[PDB]
Amino acid sequence: MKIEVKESTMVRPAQETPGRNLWNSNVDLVVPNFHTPSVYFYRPTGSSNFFDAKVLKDALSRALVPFYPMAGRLKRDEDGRIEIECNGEGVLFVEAESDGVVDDFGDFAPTLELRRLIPAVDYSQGISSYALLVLQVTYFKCGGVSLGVGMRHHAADGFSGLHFINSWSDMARGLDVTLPPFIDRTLLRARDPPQPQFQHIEYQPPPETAVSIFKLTREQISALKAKSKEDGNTISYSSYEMLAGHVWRCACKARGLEVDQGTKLYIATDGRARLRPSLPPGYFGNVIFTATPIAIAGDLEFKPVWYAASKIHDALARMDNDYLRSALDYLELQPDLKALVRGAHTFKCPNLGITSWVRLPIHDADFGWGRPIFMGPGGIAYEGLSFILPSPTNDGSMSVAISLQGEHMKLFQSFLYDI
Amino acid sequence: MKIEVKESTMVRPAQETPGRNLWNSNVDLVVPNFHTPSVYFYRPTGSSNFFDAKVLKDALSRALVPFYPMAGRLKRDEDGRIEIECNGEGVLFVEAESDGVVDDFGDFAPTLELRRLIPAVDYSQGISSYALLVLQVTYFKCGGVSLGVGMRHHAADGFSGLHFINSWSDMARGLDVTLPPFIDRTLLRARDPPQPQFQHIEYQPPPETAVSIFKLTREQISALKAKSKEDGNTISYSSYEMLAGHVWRCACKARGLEVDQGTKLYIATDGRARLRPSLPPGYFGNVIFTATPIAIAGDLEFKPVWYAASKIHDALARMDNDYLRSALDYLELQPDLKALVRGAHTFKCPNLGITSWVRLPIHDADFGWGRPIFMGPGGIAYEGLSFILPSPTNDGSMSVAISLQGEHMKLFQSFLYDI
Repeated sequence: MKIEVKESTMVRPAQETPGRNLWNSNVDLVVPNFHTPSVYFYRPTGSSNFFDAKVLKDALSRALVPFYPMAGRLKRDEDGRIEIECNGEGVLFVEAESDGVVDDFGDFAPTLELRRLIPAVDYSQGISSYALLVLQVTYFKCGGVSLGVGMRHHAADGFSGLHFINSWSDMARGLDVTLPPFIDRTLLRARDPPQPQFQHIEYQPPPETAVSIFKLTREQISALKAKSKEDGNTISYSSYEMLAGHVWRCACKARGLEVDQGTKLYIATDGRARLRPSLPPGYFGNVIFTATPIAIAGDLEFKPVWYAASKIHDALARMDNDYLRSALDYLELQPDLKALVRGAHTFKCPNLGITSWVRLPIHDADFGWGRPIFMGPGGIAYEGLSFILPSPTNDGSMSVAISLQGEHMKLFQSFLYDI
Repeated sequence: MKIEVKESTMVRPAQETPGRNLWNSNVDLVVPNFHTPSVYFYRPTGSSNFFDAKVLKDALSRALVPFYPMAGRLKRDEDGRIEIECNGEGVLFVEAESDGVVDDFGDFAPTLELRRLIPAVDYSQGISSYALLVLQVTYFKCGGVSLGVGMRHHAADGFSGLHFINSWSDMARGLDVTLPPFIDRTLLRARDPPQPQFQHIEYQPPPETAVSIFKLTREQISALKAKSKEDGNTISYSSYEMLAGHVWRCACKARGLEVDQGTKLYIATDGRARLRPSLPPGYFGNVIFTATPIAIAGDLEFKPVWYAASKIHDALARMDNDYLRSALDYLELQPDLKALVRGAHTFKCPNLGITSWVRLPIHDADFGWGRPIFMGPGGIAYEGLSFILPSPTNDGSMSVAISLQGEHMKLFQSFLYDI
């Protein structure tokens, strides 16, 4: 069902904010143009002012005071490096309406259908033209509402963007920001001189699509974790390791790769706790590093799930302060950072990528009318990319959203639920 | 030219040696039946008693006193585990003669031709039948001599077998053993209870042939090491890392693997210095562990040699005391150790294996008539296996002995000398 635009506003900060050219660290620069957009769904409560646009716009405005750089624009320094000009220009807030309803979306799988709930940007007018944040509220025929979110990635990672949405929602409820952002990315300066200690494969470029979401209950996760006993393995891995291993292996098995073929899994990892000393709480920026375990598909399939899990485990444990400092230094010495961005090539078969939203507060956005019944990626831009979502109800379950070739999706599902 | 057997003797220790059932550690058990056999070549000196068989047999006899278990036989304990029965039965010493000459062997490449200089064993009569050590001295028409050596691997690794040959040669010169062997493999007991910390892929079984030797001078090794600067890499690797990387990559490139294909390199590594506390000097046994770096052939080829070198570097640095203790414990928990032996499957294309004799005293065997002009593997049992040899003259050069499919050998050579 078509989606009509009712109203559009460039929401500026509630009062004047200070100016500043906000320096971008190397991990702020090695990101795609835009974050994976996100979508929330809420159910009507009966209340007459359910998601009152005015209440929201004002709330947005007030939130953009402590989070001022979010109202900024991308510009370049003397050296061609990208920085955020804190000019207070603001964020785009769009009011839309649909003749269809919320159940029309079913399982909320991140198909193309969902992109229509986030606004489309003209990222073809120069880098200073467009907003860092676009927000869309869509009003539904059965009283339901979706909030849709697009954030240009140079502004911040998912952890920091969500810090902002959440704080916006607190403000709607007449609260102040519980934890004010700390704004200074120079804490991620490379060392001088830059002296890398590893090779960083994660950053060296290689020289009909279906999308689905599959729920796994608390009991299936638990059964799945228990497979760590198979063939007398004595080492326990976490639920995440086993489930991410299981996803990798199901993808390999369903894609039908040969025994002797290589598969790289790309894993996104939050540096916030790994760094020493650790960042200030509410650090506003990007802090995602990448672990890339590598395997022969023969091994992954023909060994128990715990093998795949063990590769994910090793790769992640390696991501300590030394590795991350080294990766900052590695990036410092590279001639062109945008050359190193992972495109549609990176995840095509036989490779894969997996992001976990499990530790993200994706469900804390209560604007005064309750928590969302779902929050998820609003569209998947590439085949071979998958997301893992905690339960909107804290009932131990988890979903796997993933895009593959449509041919592989039937076997993929078959193998996922073989527990 | 045919090789005729003149005389055969089962050389027992010079006097009575003590009895003992010598326990085998887990790394003593996860070895093939026989070591790669070795061959030495010496030039005539003019002396009338050049390699006098009698002088040698007596010397052997005297050496087998401190190294008594070498004169032993394999037997099994109550549990079916293999141990060495120290019964003094002795070592086979064979005297042969050839109508051909030493130059007939040319570059000394480990072809089938060289197997004929080591005696053939009847390893088809039960495990107590045959000797642990067989030695052959061949006398040549131009006055030259080859010593050929076969050692059943349960007895010891190359480091320990060479400790023995060398000590034998000292004794021929009327010297005693410079460093007496320490005999007790219980220093490599697994922990109780056994608690592995890693998965040990090295030990989990997968579920027309040419042989050549290529010399690389001190200057080519040196040029090759210098390639570590390419594309602004700031990390230096050793000569060994770069040359082993280079060998791996040349093999991949010459075999003509696809971009997306996996290649495992198997690397033999001496645990003697890595363990904490370190073994006693002259430790008599096996102490070889295995590092297995893994790659996509696309990356190896299409990146500079230093990438391949960096994988070998990481894999080797991981081999610390914790990893080795963990690998002992891993083996303790496995139901069948002979199941885990690397066969002809392990090294076939697209995989490879590389052993380095660079730190081995392969040239110290002077029996009173000088050091050998060559020492090397006397035959290569599998395609995909390669050896690296230090210079018989300490002139900085190194050779690469390797077996491949004959088709790949021409390109292999081409790519090896592209420096």
